[PDB]
Amino acid sequence: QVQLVESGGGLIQPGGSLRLSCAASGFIVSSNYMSWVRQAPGKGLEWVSVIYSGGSTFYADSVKGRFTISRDNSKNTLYLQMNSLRAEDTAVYYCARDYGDYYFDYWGQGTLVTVSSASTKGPSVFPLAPSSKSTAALGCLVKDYFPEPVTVSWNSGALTSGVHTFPAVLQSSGLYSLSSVVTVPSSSLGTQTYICNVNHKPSNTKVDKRVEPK
Amino acid sequence: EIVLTQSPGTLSLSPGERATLSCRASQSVSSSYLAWYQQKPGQAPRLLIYGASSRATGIPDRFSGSGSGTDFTLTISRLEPEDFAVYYCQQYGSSPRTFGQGTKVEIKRTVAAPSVFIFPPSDEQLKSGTASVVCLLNNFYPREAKVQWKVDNALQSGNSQESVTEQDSKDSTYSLSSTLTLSKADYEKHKVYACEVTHQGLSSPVTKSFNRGE
Repeated sequence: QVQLVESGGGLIQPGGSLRLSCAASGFIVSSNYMSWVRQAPGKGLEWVSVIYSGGSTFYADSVKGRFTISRDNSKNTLYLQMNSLRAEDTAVYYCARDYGDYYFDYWGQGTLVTVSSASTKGPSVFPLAPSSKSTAALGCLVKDYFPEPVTVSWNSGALTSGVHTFPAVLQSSGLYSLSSVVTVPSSSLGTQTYICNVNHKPSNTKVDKRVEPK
Repeated sequence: EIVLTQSPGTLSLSPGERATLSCRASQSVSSSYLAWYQQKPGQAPRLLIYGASSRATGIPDRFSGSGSGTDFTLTISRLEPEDFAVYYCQQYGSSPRTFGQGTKVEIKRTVAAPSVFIFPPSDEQLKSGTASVVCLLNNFYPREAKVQWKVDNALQSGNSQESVTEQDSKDSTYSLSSTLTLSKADYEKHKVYACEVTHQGLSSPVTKSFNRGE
């Protein structure tokens, strides 16, 4: 029941600073080797920073002198304090419990850091209404938001089977768009209400959109 | 620096087949100090194997590791549909610790043709000046599919974007969305909107269409 829970990511301007946190359970951060590992979109795993049980720290060349790994014994938490951020720092950042100085044996869930000077923007949400031209398919078009990610649920998590939420595509505007679709029994349309719940944390936007036949 | 070269770069096999992944090191890796990780799409990596051959606690028995020196092997004895992922090796016989570049494992299944659905733009979107028409290809295999848009039988170019899901963990299919983006004024000048789909599971291409206003 080791757990590592990450927070702190999101949008930050180039040149800015940002602090990531990793709250541990099941073991003591202070008595353990722990690391931060990042993964740029579409690329492999790159170790960024390690702290030994005894407090020694080490850094990748690309971050030495501007990132600091640290720990709070009191809160059993690991931190990564980042500075002078640049677009090449955009990545998912993972914290990990290492087994000694050897391998990474428990990982946090990851947190996306997006380094960009563009403003946040929450999405518009449009119905993809089921008709005869869609077993019946219906969905929600989630258009023109920045940065990633959005999360989409259906009927507040009650509806999971048959849902496909597509990867976001970058439009030429510089804003993202995706669709989330679900297939449901045709008999249901009259009776069952279908609501997509669209949450965009970077903009503190939550939109609920009812999808019904036209 | 020990460079780890993984092969093959991509591997596509059916459930029940044996999968063999290789990791070769530019120099000897001491004491069998090599680990393997599985990264499913959108998730954190998880440790599979440490010390070349030791299965980590809780990992299914179909995963095993072997090797020494400069050649290490991760085997999946009998693939399961949930085993699509990128698999990474990592050495800790020398400093700096390094990862391989990954092997992507894809799960093959028998040919499945897409069901095709089409969704007109919603009246709410038209109010704001743009029109998105969405074509959905649901639950098909293999991934490769061609989608062509016709407006009043005129082939469209440059105004559509596609997105494909990750493989379904149960049934190993894909789904695909194609979105045609038009100005409101352009959408209202034309009547027939059509998505034409070519896929090897279809005997002949399939056209799904609607008339604006119906």
